Parts: sequence; structure tokens; C-alpha cells
Amino acid sequence: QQQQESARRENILVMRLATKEQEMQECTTQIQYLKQVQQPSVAQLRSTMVDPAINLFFLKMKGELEQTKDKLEQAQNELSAWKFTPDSQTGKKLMAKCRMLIQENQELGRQLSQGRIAQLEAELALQKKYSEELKSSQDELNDFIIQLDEEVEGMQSTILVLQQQLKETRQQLAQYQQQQSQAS
Amino acid sequence: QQQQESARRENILVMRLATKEQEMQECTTQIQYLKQVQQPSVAQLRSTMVDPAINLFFLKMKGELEQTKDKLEQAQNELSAWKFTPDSQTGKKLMAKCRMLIQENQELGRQLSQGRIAQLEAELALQKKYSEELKSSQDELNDFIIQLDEEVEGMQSTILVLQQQLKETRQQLAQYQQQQSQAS
Amino acid sequence: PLDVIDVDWSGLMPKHPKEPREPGAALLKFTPGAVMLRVGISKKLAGSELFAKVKETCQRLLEKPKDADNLFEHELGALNMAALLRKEERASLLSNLGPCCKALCFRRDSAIRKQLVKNEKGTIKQAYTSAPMVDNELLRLSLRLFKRKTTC
Amino acid sequence: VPPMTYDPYDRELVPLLYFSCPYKTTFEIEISRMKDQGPDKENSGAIEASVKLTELLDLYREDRGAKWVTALEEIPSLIIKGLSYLQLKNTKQDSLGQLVDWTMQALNLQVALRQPIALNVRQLKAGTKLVSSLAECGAQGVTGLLQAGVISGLFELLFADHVSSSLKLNAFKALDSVISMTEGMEAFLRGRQNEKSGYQKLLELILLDQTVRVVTAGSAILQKCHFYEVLSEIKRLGDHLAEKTSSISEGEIERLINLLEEVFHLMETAPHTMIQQPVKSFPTMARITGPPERDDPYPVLFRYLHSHHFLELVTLLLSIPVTSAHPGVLQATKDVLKFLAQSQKGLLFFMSEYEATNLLIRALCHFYDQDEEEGLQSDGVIDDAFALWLQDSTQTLQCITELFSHFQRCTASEETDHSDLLGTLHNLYLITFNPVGRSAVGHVFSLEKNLQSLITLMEYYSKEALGDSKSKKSVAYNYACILILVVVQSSSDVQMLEQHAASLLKLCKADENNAKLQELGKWLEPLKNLRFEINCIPNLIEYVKQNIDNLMTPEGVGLTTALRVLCNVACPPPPVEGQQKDLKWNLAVIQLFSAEGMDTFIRVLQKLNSILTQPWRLHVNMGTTLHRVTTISMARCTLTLLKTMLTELLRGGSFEFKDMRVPSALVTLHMLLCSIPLSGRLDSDEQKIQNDIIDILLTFTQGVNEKLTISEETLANNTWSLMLKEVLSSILKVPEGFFSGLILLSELLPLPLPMQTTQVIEPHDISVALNTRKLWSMHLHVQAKLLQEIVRSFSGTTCQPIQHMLRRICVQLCDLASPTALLIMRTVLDLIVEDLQSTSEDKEKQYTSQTTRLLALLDALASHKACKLAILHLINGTIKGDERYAEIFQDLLALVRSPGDSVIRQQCVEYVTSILQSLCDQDIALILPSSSEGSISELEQLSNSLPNKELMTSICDCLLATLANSESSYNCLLTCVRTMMFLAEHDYGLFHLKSSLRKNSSALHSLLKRVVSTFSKDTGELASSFLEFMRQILNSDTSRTMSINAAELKQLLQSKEESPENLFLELEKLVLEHSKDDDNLDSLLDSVVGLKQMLESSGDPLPLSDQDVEPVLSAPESLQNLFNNRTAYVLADVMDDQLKSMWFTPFQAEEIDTDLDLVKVDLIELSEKCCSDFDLHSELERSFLSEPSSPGRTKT
Repeated sequence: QQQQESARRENILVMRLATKEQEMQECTTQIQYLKQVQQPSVAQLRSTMVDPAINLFFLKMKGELEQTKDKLEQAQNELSAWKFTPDSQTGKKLMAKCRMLIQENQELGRQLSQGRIAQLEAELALQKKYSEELKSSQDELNDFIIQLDEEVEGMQSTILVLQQQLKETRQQLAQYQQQQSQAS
Repeated sequence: QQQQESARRENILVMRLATKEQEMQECTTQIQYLKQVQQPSVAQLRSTMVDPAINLFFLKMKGELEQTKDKLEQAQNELSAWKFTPDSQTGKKLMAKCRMLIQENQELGRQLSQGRIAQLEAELALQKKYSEELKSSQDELNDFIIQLDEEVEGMQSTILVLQQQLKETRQQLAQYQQQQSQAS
Repeated sequence: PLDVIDVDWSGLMPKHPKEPREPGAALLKFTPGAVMLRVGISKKLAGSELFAKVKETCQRLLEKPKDADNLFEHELGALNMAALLRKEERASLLSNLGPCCKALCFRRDSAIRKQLVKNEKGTIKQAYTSAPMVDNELLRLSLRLFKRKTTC
Repeated sequence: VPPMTYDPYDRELVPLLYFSCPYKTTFEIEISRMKDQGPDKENSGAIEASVKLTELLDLYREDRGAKWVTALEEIPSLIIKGLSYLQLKNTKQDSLGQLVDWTMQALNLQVALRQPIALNVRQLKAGTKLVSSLAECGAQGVTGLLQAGVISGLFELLFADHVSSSLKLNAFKALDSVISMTEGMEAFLRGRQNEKSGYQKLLELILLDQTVRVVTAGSAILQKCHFYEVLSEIKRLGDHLAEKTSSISEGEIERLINLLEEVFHLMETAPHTMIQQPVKSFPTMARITGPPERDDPYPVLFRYLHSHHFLELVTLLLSIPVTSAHPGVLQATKDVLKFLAQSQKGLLFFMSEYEATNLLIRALCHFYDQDEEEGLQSDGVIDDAFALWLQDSTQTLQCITELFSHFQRCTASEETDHSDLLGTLHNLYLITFNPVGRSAVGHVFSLEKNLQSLITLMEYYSKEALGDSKSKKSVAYNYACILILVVVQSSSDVQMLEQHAASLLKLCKADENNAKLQELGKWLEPLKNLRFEINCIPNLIEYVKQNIDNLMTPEGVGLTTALRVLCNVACPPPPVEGQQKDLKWNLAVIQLFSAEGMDTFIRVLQKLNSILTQPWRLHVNMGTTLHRVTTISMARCTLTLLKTMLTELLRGGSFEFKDMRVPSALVTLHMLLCSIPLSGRLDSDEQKIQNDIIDILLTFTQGVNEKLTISEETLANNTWSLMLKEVLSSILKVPEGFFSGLILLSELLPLPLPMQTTQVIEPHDISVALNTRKLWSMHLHVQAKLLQEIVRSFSGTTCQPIQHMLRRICVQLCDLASPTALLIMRTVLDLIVEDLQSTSEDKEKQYTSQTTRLLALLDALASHKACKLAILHLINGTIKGDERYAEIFQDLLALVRSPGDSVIRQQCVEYVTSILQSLCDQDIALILPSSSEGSISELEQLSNSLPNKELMTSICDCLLATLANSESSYNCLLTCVRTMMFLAEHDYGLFHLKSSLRKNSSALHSLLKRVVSTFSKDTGELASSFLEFMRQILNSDTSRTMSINAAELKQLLQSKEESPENLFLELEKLVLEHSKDDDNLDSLLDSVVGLKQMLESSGDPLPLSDQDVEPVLSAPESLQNLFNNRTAYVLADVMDDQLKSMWFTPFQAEEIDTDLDLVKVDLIELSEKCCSDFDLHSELERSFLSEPSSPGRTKT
């Protein structure tokens, strides 16, 4: 019909209006962000501390300072290495530092060995085997619980049957010794 | 029915959509201005206000950078003076090895804490904990099964006593009938 | 200067060396007293005699005469359970932290401090600082609806 | 055309249409469906049951044999369909009555023992199942059972001897099915007269030693009985309030608040303590046995909440002025409503009580209006928009019903209704414009096959318009696309995808040219061939690891899903009490370590902050709410994964985790997300992110035993000390991270002692609270060299937040133990002594505004217990290198006793006088004063809380010279007379005050001349304090054993030959203040006429005594001993104001914000060539903002 497609196009138009309204709402929220009347203190902090110029210059100065510091480290230790003689105090302490460094490097290479990784994987496989053994014990234990429940139900049925037998024979013997004590 | 007023609603919806899209364009230009205009140039970059704490940071870093640079130049001038000695070359190679070990030891310590061995020890501890929790709850399930089997043995004792009572009352009825049929 | 410090090392969580359990000691928290403590009973619909008997069964399970005679002071059941849970939570506020548990932090310490300042009944009363827009039309509608529902 | 503008509260709820009520049982649901829907051919499955059900009820009318037992075993499968058809067809021989009598015959033990062996207990079990299936049959069936005596019938099997424990579990299931109806619960709580009630029978049954699962079922019945009872007491209190307000103690209102929080806490732990566990499920601490299937207790907690009109009660409580005024009532009822609105059942509860829900939405929206109408709503009363959230949640579920029940109509007919479908989709889309409305839409479609609505809508209109458009755009298809896109984007509970990830993907594959459907496909990519189990988290980790490069990028947005699905299936929900731990949450963590997870979550965090760091600096701050919600969801999910991994690894015994990428990435993610919120207060999700960051940073403080603290070699390499290094050395790294590192280091450290308790803390817990602080101090004294740099760098700043956070840390971190206390205080004192030196020599000290800020820090520190004693043990003069501290204190005293006249020195003298006041205050100490016996003696509590002899002499000299010198300010004189009032409370302080008055004898006289010379109505406070101090020296002559009479007091006041008439001046002006004003003048002339009556009581000229003996003080205990024996708790029912001062934001508009920022003009460009040659800063800074201004992955 004519009003058919007329209302269909009206639906498409209100769809476009809704999506444009969503975009306008997003832009309005972003305005409320950018035109927020923030606290004086948070504005103070944003302007003084996270200002990109001051912050980037701080980065550059820290980097240059640490570069110069490690360069001075390199130069000073190279000096003390030129001043190295085997029985010097700095000499003994330096070869001892290198020796304990070799010790620590041997230790670290040991803790990273393929032998240590193999022992750790063996322990992990052993623990996984133990956990699946516990799961198998758990299945055994579940079946034991099922057996116990089935047999207590059977025993309760047996008790009820025995109580019925007992009541029957007991009332029989009672009525008998009663009505036959009635006979002289 | 008629399409006139519905098409009128359609085209006024179109003009509403045009107004909304132009408001959205205004919002986009406004947020672009608000978010991109702030850029500091040499004009303000040469008259930046900084906190007293940040200025003290800059002054401390400048001062200690100057001191470290001075000691650095001094040490590197002293480096050019020292002449080649056998023990000096021994110390040079010794401390080259010392540096390389200083670097390799941290490169290996980060592997020991972020690599395969850390994941393996974590899986191992977690599997140990999982198995210990599974077993610590299977112990409670074993105590509850002790409860159930005590129930079993109690019901079995009751079955035994009821069976003895049924037997004695049944033989009592048999004998009382065999007597009081000829007597009573 | 800057005095030498050492710590007595006793805040670690209990059962750390984990000495093995006694056979038949997992059904110890399922005795009548231990169950009634976790559940709590109500005096107004358990009766006088039965409430007395249950409180007696619970008392001889508690080892602290303070808590033993502070048992079940409310007439509601869930309120008794909540009072016991609050007693145990207050007792466990500072007991589980330190060496082998996560050390104290600002959030957790603030929480346990706001817990310590709460008296029993578990609440510190807030003072009025604001009030809603009293729309007595809404109040009339609410009262009418509540009464209608209470009737049918 | 629908209104594209949205007023959220204009639409209101109507009765449910598609989803059955949550409290209705299956029988009632079936009978209502067959009633209203009429005689459909769904009757078919009914009749073959019904005619069968009546063929068993007419075949065993009086037969009770084995065949009857086999019929009992069959009846429960026919009561749902059969009995309902019978009851609604009104073909009634009272088949329900015959069923109830069958049930009473079956539960009978006498009838039971007359059966064969295999099936005498089968009859009892079948009668139990009959109870359970007939109580779930409406008021009709449950009252039929109750009248026939089912409670005292079930309590025959439970009390009989020699009965299977499985049969008792069955009888308990039957009893839980009876009392799940409110008629049953009423008959169970209040039994017949001259009989024990069901509750009393149950209590008597538990008091016999029962099997573990039997007493657990008893506990599960008792918990539900207590819940019903709490609800009944709430209903009683509410009806009381209704009758009292129609035509109220604070005690009963606090009781109502307690009952409401009790209802909340009972509904929270209900699926663990109110359900009947299966007969094979034991209550072990970790579920290992029995079926996994449990039955949720909410379909009966809602029957209770409905039979007691709980929503009407909360509507009243929120609409009645006296109770609504309480914040406790609002918060406690909002807890319950927010819990109800979490689940599909609870959300259908609100829509069943649609009238009560409308009125409740109104009563809740009134609060959220007045909140910003009178308050500012950032740190006062909390605002979470719960009114709007609940309105939009119930509205979107109403639209879900209107959208489901439009496909129950197009398959029983064909489409004659399209416009209402489209209007529903539109009113559902408009809700997704807010962030709260969008969160509610994403949360409601994420509940129990609700997403199936839009899914089947798109499956329909993809066979009608070839998807998007065949000859018509089929706008409903586009609405459904947008909706199933916003729910996938915004939801964080990703369980909904578990069953739909297939369908949606097919949809995403059925239309490859739809701009929204292919984005949805990118969102669902990690769910191709996935199963949401702990065996496929290796695949999810492989996905997160394979395209980690695309994080804030629309082509790697599906990674977000791969971190929600991976947080849904591997992170246990926050555990509630009474819950038995499931063991898969262990395996889910093991599999989360096997497939490398510590690596590919550290990498997620690292790339997350490497992406966010540039918009953070450029102040874009996650603008578009879509990108913000995805980045917050990704951060929170990665943090939850890391938190569960570390807290599950580090609890499995004492383990040591030294990755050191986790803290270095977290102290940056905190800076980027949680540190500087432009609102000045963290959000909810950002607060959760900060809490997760602090928890992960604290999991490095576990596993620290004696064997890890013997030597400084094994202490500085400990995991605690490594985390502390990565947190501290990340504070002085970049000025952007200053405030973040501070607001984080202050969340790691514990609050300062003493604890304000209502009751005593047993010595073990105070020992633990002392030892955890000793341990924090032991681990901080290795980073002492960074703590000193922190308190040297920020001390002397004008940024109010950083200043306040440093001022807070220096109290938290100074109260841990003696070493760190002396560390912080030595640093602050060295800082002030090098600020007073290094600029002054051969002359007086130069005081600048840097000195002013430094003294302000020292002041606001000295007013705390630990910091003040750390000052005292440095000024005292026992030199450990501490001579300069005593010298600088003498220099500060010289400053105050000779202020000169400036605006800087007149600003520093008030700070040093506040210092002096905090030093001479005995209510500020580690050993707090207490006249309770068995404690420290009074005179030995001042030897450890006041200056020593030669320091107290100088302090009294200074406090007098600052009164004599009339150049002093007003606040200075106020704090000095306050310090004098403090010192005038004991013979030590008063002896020194008098002995100093013997040198400066015109101190109080000139002070009184100052009081009268510049008196005003605001100056009255100084006069009041001075007259209080005056009385405090004569109140004893009509605590201390040595005071002055009125005679020599007035002699000290006697320096003018009109000083009595100076008192007369004060009097005549005092009555002349207003006589038009407050209680100032009458109290003040009371005091001063008392003083002048003591004046006339004696002759004035009397020299002050000299025969008095000084009360000597013992050696001050070493600061370590004071920190050892410190008051760890005080009996007070209110928080200390100093502790309460640490809870509000560090962002204060201006109360610490200095009017003189001393912002030093610095020329940055010249500071390049003076250093090593560096880039032109203009180029570097313009490289960042030219093109890339949108949030997320940008140029740099």
C-alpha cells in the first residue's frame, strides 16, 4: 500500500533519529567530560604534575642522569681494574666478587638446567598421578557409600518384616493362651 | 488510507534528522576544539609555572648530574693516563667477565622467576594443594562412612535380636498349641 | 640510631604444620550443639523448655563462659545465628593476618576498625543529614496498597 | 512516531505476560496456563495422564498391596499434568483428597510393615515422593496434606527407630516441600494446640544424635524456618508502623534495619543453607561426592517474600518520613533490592509485584532526586543511581516479555501486529543511551536465555529480508542487531554466550555486509568451538596470547570477550559463608598456570598501560563510554584473573612468587586508571580495580616466615621487599605518578593505632596487630633510602593532593614501629634544619615560604601519637647524631619568642606554636592516659609523653614570651593559651609554668591587656580560653597538688594601678557585646565575675611561691619500648576524628590548598643546552597531539 511503505520509511527515519540521538548523547557526555567543572585540587594536580611538558622534561632529565651515572660507574670500575694487582685489597675483593658471581651463575644455570626442568616435570607428573589416584579412591568411596545405603535400606526392610512376623505370632500366642486359659 | 499527511510526517522527520545531524556536527567540532587545541609552544614553554617540589626535583637532578658528569670526565681523563701493565690487562679481562656475569645473572634470575621453571613450580604447588584438599575432604567422607557403617551394625544387631525373639515366640506358640489342643 | 626491630612471629594462620587429624573428628561439628550454634533457634516458637534444653546443649559445647552465658539473647532464630556469627567474626577480625596471611592494609584495617566500633546488634546508628521529598500522595498510595495486600 | 527523547520513569510495569511468576510452583503454572490459554491440544498430554491418574485412584481405592506400592511409585509423574487437568475440568471425585489419603497411608509405618520384604520401605519412599509432589500443588494440595496431618506424619518416620538414614533424608525432602508453601510453614511453626509444633518436633529430633546428612537436612529446614520468622517479624513491625502512621521509637526502627540486613544475609547464603542436598551428597568441606545438581531456594524465598508483602513493606519504609529519613533503612533495603535484581527469578519477582514495584521505583527516585537537590553527591551520601538502574532493568525485562510473547503469537497465528514489536525494540534501544541504562540492558539480556529473544527475532527476519535488506530495511532487524551488540559489549557476565555463541555466530555468518554484525563477529571470535569449561581455558589463553597486539583496536576487541569468558570459567564468585568449596576452582587455576597464564596476563596488563598511558597524559581519559567500558572490563577481568592465580598459589602453603613484572605493571595501571579521577572520587568499577591492585600487591606480603627475615641479605631479596621496592621506586619516577604512588603506598600501609573498640581485644589479637606493623616496618627499613627521598621530595610542595597524601603516609608509615617513626621524623627534622641553615650564617635564620610549608608538615605530623614521640626522642638530646634536632628546636623557640613582624614569620610562629601544643599534650601519646587501675601510673605516663626538664623549661619560657610580645597573632595566642591549659593539668607542667612566670611576671598581665585592647565578638573565644585557664589555676584552691592562690595570681595581674579596673573594662564591655545574641556573654561574665569575686577574696600584692618542689620524671622509656607497650585499643563507641580524617578524599577544594603556590617560573628550553643536547621540546610535545586525539591505540 501507500501508507504501508510510508510508515515503513517513517520507521527507518525514526531509526536514523535514534542512532543520531545516541551519537549526540555520546558527544554530550564527552562534552560534560571536557567541560567538567573539576575540583580546584584535581585541576591543580593535573596542571602541575601531569603537565606533558614538565613531565617529558622530567623523563629526559632522569634518563640523562642515569646514563651519566652508569657511565661514571663504568669509568670508575675500569679505573679500579687498571689499578688491579693480585694482592691489592681492591684486587682480592674484585677477584672475590667475580668468584661469587661465577658461583651464583653456576647456581642459576643449575636451577634452570634441563635436569632441573626434568625433575620438576617428573614431580608434576607424580603429583598428577597421585591426584588421579585420589579420584579413583573417590570413585571407590562413592560406590562404598552407595553399597552402604542400599544395605541399610535392605536391613530396614528386613527389620519391618521381622517386626510384622513378631507382632503376628505374638498376638496369635497371646489370644491363644488367653482363650485357652478360658478352658478348664 | 491517504499518504499526504504521512509523507508530511516523513519529510518533517527528515528535517528533524537534518537538524540533529547538524547539532552533532557542531558537537564534533566543539569536542575536537576542546580536546586538540591545548598545545604548548615556545612562547609559553619558556615561562612555565612549576611547583616548588618539581623545581626542587629539577635543581637536585641538575646538581647531581653536574657532579656525576664532573667525576665522569675526571675518571675518563685518569683512564688515559694509566699505562698497560700485565696485571692491568688481567684485571681488565676479569672485570669484563664480571660485568658480563652481572648482566647475565639478572637475565637468568628473571628467567628463573618468569620462565618455565616458575610455571612448573606453580603447577607443582597448586597440584599439591589440590590433592591435599581432596584428601582432607575424603577424610571427612570417611568419617561419615564410619557413621553409616555404625548404622549398619546397629541395624544388624537389631535384626539379630528380632530374629531371636521371633524364633523363641514361634517355638513357644508351636508348643502352646501342641499342649492346649489336647488340654484346652 | 634507627632502632633494631624484631617480631614475635605468632600471627600465622592456625594449623600450619598441620599435625594429622584424629579418626572420627570430622563429625564433631555435626553434633546437636554444634549444629544449633551454626543455626540458632528462636525462643518465641521453640517453647520455653525446649529453648532451655537447646541452650544448655549448646553451652556445654562452648568453652568460654562469657560466650557460654551470652548465647541466644534474641527471640528470633536468625538473629541468634547472626549474633553468634558476629561474635565469631569479631574474634576472627585480627586473628588471621600478618606473617603467613596478607599483611594489614588500609582498606582491610579500615574495615576491621569500623567493625570494632560496632556494638552488638551489629550496627552503629547513622544520624539524619538529609530527607526525601515527602510526597504524601506516594505515602497514601503505599499505605493503601500495603493494607489491600494484607487484607487479600 | 515514538519519542526519541526518553524520560525513564514515564513507563511503568504491567503484569507478567510470558515468564511465569517466580514463586508459583510447576502445578500452579500448568493450571494457570491451561486455564487462560483455554482448551488447546496441549490438553492431549494431559488426558492420557489424567484418565490414567483416575484409573489408578479407582483401582486401588481400598487395595494396599504390592501393586498399590508400584502405583504410588508412578503417581508423582502424573500429578503435574493429570491432576491439573482433573481440577480445572472440574471432574472432581476429590481426586486430590484420595491422593492425600493415599499419601497418609503410605507414610504410615503400620501400613508399611504389612508389606512384602523388598517393598515395605519402597512404600515409605513413594509416600515421601507423594508428599513432595502434592505439596507442590497449590494451597489446595498443601492444605489437603496439612489437614490430614502430614507434619506429624512425616515426624513419625523421622522419629521411628531402626529407620534408614536415606529414608530420613527423603522424609526431610518431603518436609521441605511441605513448608515451602506458606500454609505449610504456618502449620509447621505454630502447630495444633496441646501438641508440639513441627519446629519443636524438629528441635527435639536434632537434640538426638543424628547421622551427619540427617542433621544437615534438619539444619536446612531450620534455616528456612528462621527466614520465614524474620520475614514475619518484619511484616509485624511494618503493620505496626502502617497503623501508627495512617492514624515511633528509634529502637524498633534499628530493629527493622537489623531485620532487613538479616533478610539480605539470609537470601545471600540461601543456596548453601536452605536447600535440601541430594541423599548421596555429604556436607564435606569440599564437594567431592553426590550429584552436582542442586535446587535453588529462591522459588520459595520469593513465596515467603510474597506472602509477607515484602515489596509493600519496603515501599512503606521508603515512603514513611520517620523511617525513610534514616540512612540505615534506605541502605539496608537497597541491599535487598539490589540482590533481588541480580537474578532472573528475583527480577521476575519485581514484575510479579508490579504495583509494589512501581511505587518502590517512585519511592527510590525521590531519594535520588533529593540527593543532589540538597547534597553534592561525591563524598557525602553515596549515589549509585539504583532507582534508575532498577527502573531500566525491570523495563527491559518487561520489553523482553513483550518481545518473547510476540513469537508465541506469530506461530499460533501469523503477523498482523508489527508496530508494537518495533515500538518495543525502540523503547528498549532508548534505554541504552545512559551508562546506567546500558548496563541494565546488558545485565538483563545476560540472564537465562533472555538473549534468545533478539536472537530468534533476527533468525526470523533473516529469512524475510535476506538479513538487513531485501526490498525493505526491516528496521526491527537493525534494532535487534544494535541490541545484541550492546549487550555483548556491555555485559561482563558472559554466561549468556555459553549457549548462544553458536547462534549469534551463524547470524554473523548469515550477513557479511552488516557493519554491526561483523563487529559482533569480531566480538565473538574467541567463542568459535568453545565449551566454557576448565578444559578449554588453554584455548582462551592461546587466543589472548595470539592477538595481544590488538588490544584497544576494533580488530582485537574480541580479546575482551576472551578475558570475560576466561574470568567467568576460572575465577570463583566472591565466596559466601556456609558454602562448601567446589574443587574445579582449583583445577581452573592449575590449567590457568599450565597454559602460560602468569605471562599472558602480565603482558595484557603491560600492553594495557602502554596503550592507556598516552590518552592519560593528553587528558582524553577514556572519553567514549564504549571504549571506557571495554578497557575497564578488560582491566578488571585481567586483574581478577591475576588475583585468583596469586591468591590461590600463595595460599597453597608458604610459596614465594618473585615475578616482579606484576607490581611494576600494577603501580602503573593504578596511575592510569584509579589515581586521578576528574570527579575527585573513584567510580565503582575503578574502586574495584584499585582494590584488586592492592590485593595483588599484598599477596606479595604472604609467605614471609622467620626463615626469610634473619639477615639483611635474605630480607632485601624477600618477595615482600621486592614488591615494596617496585612500589616505592615507582613513586619518584615521573611527576605524573607522584600522586598515584602516594595514594597507593597509603593503601598498602595499615591505619595508625589505637583501635577504637566497643569491647576489649584479647591480648593475642593486639599482639598480632602490633606484630604485623612491626613486620611492615622491618620491610620498610630496607627501602628507608627511598622513603627518605619520598618525604624529602614532596615535603615542600603546594599541590594540595600530593601534600595531603604525603601528610597521611608520614602518619601511617610513622606509626608502624620505632625504626620507621624515627626515620620519617629524622628526615623531616633534617629537612627543616637544612632549610634554616644553608641560607643563613653569621646572622639570624632566614624564613621563607618553603620553611612555612616544611613547618606545616612538621606541625600536622606532630599532632599524632607516634610522630610526636619520634620528635621527643630526637629533641631530648641523647645524641645518636641528634644534636642538630635539639638545636633546630631551640631555633624554632627563638623564632616564636621573637617573631618580629612579617607575613612569613607570622605564618611560621603559628605552626611552631601548634607544634608546641601537640608536644605539651598528654592526650597524645603511645601510652594513652587512663585512671583505670592495673595500668601505667599517671606521673609515669607524662615522663613518656611530655618534653623533659630542660625542654619544658624553654617551651614554657616561649609560651610566656609569646603572650608578653603583643606582636603575636590571634590564632597564635589562642593556641598558646591552649598549650598553657594543657600544661596546667599536672604538677609537672604547672610547676614549670609557674617557675617560668617567676622570670616573665607580666605575661598574663600583658595577655589580659591584649584581650581587652582588641576585644570583639569573634575575639571572645580567646577570652573564654584565657578565663578557663585562669579558673584552672584556682579551681584547685577552693589532679594537681601545687597551685597559686587568687592573691599572687592577681599580683601577677597586678602591674597596672588599674588592673582591677582592667577586669572592670572587660566586664563592662562584656555586658556591652550585644545583649542581642547567643550564650557567649552570659557564660563569659559568669566566668569573669567568679574571677573577680576571687579577686576581692584576698589582698592583691603577693610574691609567687618559691618553696615548691619539682615533680621529677623518670627516664623516658626507649621509643622501641613505648611502641612495644603502646595502647593498641581504647574502649570508645565512636571513631577517633584523626582516624576518620583519613577516609575522605585527598582532593579538598581549599582546606589544605595553599593560597601561595610559590609556582616558580622555569624556562624549560634553556634547560636543554645547559644539560646534554636533547630534542627540541616543541617537536616532541607536538608529535603527540597533532593527529592522535581519540581514546585508545594512538600514534605514540
